[PDB]
Amino acid sequence: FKHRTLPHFIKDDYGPESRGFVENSYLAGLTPTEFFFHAMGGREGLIDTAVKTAETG
Amino acid sequence: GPSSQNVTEYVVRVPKNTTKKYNIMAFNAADKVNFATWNQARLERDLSNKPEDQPWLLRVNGKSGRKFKGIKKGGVTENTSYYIFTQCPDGAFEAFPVHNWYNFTPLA
Amino acid sequence: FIQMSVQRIVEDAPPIDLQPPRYLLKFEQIYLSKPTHWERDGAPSPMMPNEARLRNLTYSAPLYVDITKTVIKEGEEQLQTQHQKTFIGKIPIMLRSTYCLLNGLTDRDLCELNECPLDPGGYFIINGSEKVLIAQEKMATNTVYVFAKKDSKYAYTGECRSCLENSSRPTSTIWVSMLARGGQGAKKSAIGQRIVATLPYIKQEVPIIIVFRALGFVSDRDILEHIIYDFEDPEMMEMVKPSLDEAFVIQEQNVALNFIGSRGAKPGVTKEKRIKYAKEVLQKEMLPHVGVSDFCETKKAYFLGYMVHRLLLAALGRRELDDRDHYGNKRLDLAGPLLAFLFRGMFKNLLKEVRIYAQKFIDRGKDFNLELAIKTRIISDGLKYSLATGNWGDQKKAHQARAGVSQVLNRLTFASTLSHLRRLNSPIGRDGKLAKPRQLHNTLWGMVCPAETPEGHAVGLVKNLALMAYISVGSQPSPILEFLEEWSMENLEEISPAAIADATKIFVNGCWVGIHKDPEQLMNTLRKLRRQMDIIVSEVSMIRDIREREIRIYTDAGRICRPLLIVEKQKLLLKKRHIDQLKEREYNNYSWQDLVASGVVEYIDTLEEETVMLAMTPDDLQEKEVAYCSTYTHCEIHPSMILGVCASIIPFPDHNQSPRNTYQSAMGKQAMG
Amino acid sequence: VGIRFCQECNNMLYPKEDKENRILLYACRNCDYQQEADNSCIYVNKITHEVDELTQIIADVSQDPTLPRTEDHPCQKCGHKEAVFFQSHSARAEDAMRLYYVCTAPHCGHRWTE
Amino acid sequence: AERGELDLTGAKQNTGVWLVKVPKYLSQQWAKASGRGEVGKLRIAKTQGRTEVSFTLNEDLANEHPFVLQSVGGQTLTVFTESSSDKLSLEGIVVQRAECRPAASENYMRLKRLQIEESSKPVRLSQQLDKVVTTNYKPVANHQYNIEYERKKKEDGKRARADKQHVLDMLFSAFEKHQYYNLKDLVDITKQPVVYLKEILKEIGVQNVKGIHKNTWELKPE
Amino acid sequence: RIMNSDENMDDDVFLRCIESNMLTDMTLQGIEQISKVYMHLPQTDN
Ligand SMILES: [Zn+2]
Ligand SMILES: [Zn+2]
Repeated sequence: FKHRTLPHFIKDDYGPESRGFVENSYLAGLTPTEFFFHAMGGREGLIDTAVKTAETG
Repeated sequence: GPSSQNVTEYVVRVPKNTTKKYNIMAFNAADKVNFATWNQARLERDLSNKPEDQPWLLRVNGKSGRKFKGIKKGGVTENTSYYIFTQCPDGAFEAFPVHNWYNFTPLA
Repeated sequence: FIQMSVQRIVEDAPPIDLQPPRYLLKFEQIYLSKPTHWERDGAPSPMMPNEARLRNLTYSAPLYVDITKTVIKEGEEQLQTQHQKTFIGKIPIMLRSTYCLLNGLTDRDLCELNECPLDPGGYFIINGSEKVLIAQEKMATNTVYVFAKKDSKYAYTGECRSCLENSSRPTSTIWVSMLARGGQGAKKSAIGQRIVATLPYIKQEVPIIIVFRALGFVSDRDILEHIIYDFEDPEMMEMVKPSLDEAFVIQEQNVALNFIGSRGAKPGVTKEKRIKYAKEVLQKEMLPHVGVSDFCETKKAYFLGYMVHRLLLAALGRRELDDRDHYGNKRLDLAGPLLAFLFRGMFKNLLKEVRIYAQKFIDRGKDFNLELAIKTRIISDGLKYSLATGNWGDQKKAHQARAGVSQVLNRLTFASTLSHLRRLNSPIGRDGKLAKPRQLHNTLWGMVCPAETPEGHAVGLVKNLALMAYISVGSQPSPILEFLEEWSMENLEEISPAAIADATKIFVNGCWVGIHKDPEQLMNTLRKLRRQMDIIVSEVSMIRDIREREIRIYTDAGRICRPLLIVEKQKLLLKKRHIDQLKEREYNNYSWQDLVASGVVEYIDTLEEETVMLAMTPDDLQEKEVAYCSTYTHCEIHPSMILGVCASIIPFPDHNQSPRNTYQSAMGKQAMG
Repeated sequence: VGIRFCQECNNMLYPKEDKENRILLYACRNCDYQQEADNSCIYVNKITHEVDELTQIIADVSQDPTLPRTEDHPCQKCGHKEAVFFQSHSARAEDAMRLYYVCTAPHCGHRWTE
Repeated sequence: AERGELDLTGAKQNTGVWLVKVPKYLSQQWAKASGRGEVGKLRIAKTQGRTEVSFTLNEDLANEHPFVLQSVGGQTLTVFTESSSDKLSLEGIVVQRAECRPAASENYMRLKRLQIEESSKPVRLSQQLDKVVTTNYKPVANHQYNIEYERKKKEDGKRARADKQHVLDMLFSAFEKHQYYNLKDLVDITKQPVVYLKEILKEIGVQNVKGIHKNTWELKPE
Repeated sequence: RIMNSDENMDDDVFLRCIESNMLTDMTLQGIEQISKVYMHLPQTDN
């Protein structure tokens, strides 16, 4: 967003929880805002593998 | 003063006919044209377009004493009609319809 | 598409006056009938959707029109005549619509025709098959975007794709560039970069001051007040100075029109044709969304000035560049805005061949007959072809069309059917290695499912939308404009360009339509009208950015919405009185619609979602304390509605690793049931 | 440092030099209207670009519901004890983590850095 | 006294006029000027800090409108006329502009609804038909064909050719006016067969391309 | 100032050209193409 990561924070928040630090464990479950950032990381990690095969072959 | 005390009431009429079409002849206020300097004027539709749509050509104080070109506005009664309100000797008001808007500008 | 978008196409079509005498033809009204099948011996009968599947039929409905014909020979009489309900063609029908045979039936009758009461509908039956249309993404139109191509001669660039209210087959686009600084030369090193423009339908680049003078405004005190709105700014005026130096020798209107008129699709041999040619291209192809009439050319000057005033702000570093993948700059093409685009190119093609049949038939001077002029196989086989095969074009145009639309419905399991009728598609290539159109963007919160996407070569190119996401359908900006003018909004013509520095430019649907001097009271007056639905419908978005000092309003189709809960000072507006009467919809006639019309929920677009402050849960974020914020404006219903259809059947999905949730959502689509 | 417009044809007045009294004359290139220069300087180029954005931020930003607020720093010109602060949000972001404030009292609009 | 001559009298008299913007619905009421042309009453009250002007409708015309004064600054205007005798006259210069607005008599929403009442019909909607209308009729002779047949029976080309020399009177006749004529122009005069007409044309003349195809015959220069 | 030997194409535009030419083609120090040079001492045996 503009000066935000999600519409649930106030502008120019640089704290740890507001920019991706997931402080729970997979046994205690994640909160929604952490679920979303986790999805982002997973998505980029998923695209790189799709590229690598064709390139190396 | 009166402009600060002149309470009054006057009748308004809107005649269904007129002996002449009424138009607006706008002028640049920054130019501050002295109308007194206008001894005479000529007024003709512009010849570049070689009638009712024609832009006006105004020649004041001779052919080159003063000259302006008037360009018609896009609309005049597209949502609201414009009226000319004139004071009569009986104090009553007379309203005249604005047929068209022409924009007049100075010409080197 | 079938109540409004088809009536407007035939109604807004040029008559075919043709010729001695001459003739008239114009179309008035369109009708439709229920889908019908013509038996082998010519006896009609309504076809039910089941026989269409068994006998490999097609589910379509016939189309009529009223035509009136007047002969004009000034033969002391104007003879007119009309032929009403003339056959034209056949249109496919989407199942369960308002024009299907299954509209508004009860389960006792749906089972009697051998139909499933749980079938959702929303697909076509074409030659037995079941086709579904995929919503295509598209860059938003009628707005200014500022990018920076770091490879070519340009140091900055602007864009504006314009289309005049669903009436043009193409969409004219215009750039406003600015040349690079490090131009190796001992001449322009001192003056600097020159603002250039690349108009459509011309070969060569054009300086901006030239195209400004072609609209009048030859003086340089009048040009530099459309582009710079306050003359106490020396830093900007210095930047526009080297733009005048090259357009200094050409200093009058007619020679300017010749300059741009010299390089077109046809170089003019004479002079008057160039001055004619340059007149309309600068009048009907430049910014058609502002106004296409030959009058009102002061508006095309202001907007072209705002387009340039915004390009300089991006060079002084006062405003950030626009984002390409920001999901507030995208629109979606559903079945409506897709079949209407395909119906224009086949109605013009039907009128282009009534002439060819009339002229060949009127030179011999015999007479005219129209029931034999209409080639009915144009519209019938035109739609049915492109839907059945997918390429979004024509039959002899199997090479110039966009492919991948209109694929076959998936009927493997019931949750693979629903996940097919709700699917987007970004039209970029399927093998490009650029990651930025594939990665997950922050603006997809609550409107596109974050976990559900296929692997392989199409990662992140097709996407499914979330559960409560709602796409708008469109409306006419007429009733808001008539309210704005009566709420103290100065038009553009009747104002002085010096009363523009401390005013908030008011846009509506992309068009600059005035200014205002007290915006904060206008805004919370526009809003409390929408909350209770008097003049403004609930799907318009109204943005106000305090810093750039303007106000935008949208009414078009393609924007994506989702409902939220309205919050006053620090308490929800949903009192208990709304719940104990909402658990009784069965015999009370109180439902979702009576909830929107009472001002407790509200649809929030993506653009509007940047001027809002959300709370994720009431009982926990709206308690007075040493608190994060205190000016919450909205609240979510349940944060579990950010997932798609195939990803909301996973138990405890917030305990798994992320790539795992992507696999199952692409794997529960092929489970037997 | 500013700009000069002709008084007859409303165009851009260029600077010129006359070899008689050693004074800067501003001339036009459509007509030849003339006048002398009062500051006798033409070009200036600021490369430091250390413009303090206290001259560019607007007073109505205190109507934004998405900005943080404070009870610590009160306003000086009016004594109100509630402010709203933010960052530069512009270019020149090399060492740009200052914190400009704006008073939130109606019709005060006082701005100040720290 | 000339058409392009403009009277400057008004201007030179410094004649002043007033300019007022009026809504169309009111203006539509005004096209129905009560009786001859009576239409109401303007009321003007000026106080120390408030000058109030308003107009009230004629009781007849009816079967408070406050004024908003507008600036004529930036553009000082004048009024010029065209008589029904097409004479041209400048009546005056505009000394005031104003707008008639509603006040405490209507809410914005239903006022917008009143505009909606003014144009309240729905533009060409697509209606729903019942069953299917007849499309194919049973006509015997197409109407267009019958009109052509009647015209043909009027004239038959199969004419006779006696006293053939007379054409030449008509052909030469035409040939003196223009040196050459397209075969089609000659046919427009002689209704006899072209082959036989070409023999008559070839007998007394020769055909030149004249340079742009177009079979064209001319009298021999001898 | 310019060398006055030239005064016995306008000198103002020439002076602006020279001003806009010297601040980019200065060549104070270093080699033309290398732009940024860092500095550190390693800890590895590499
Ligand atoms: Zn000048
Ligand atoms: Zn204060």
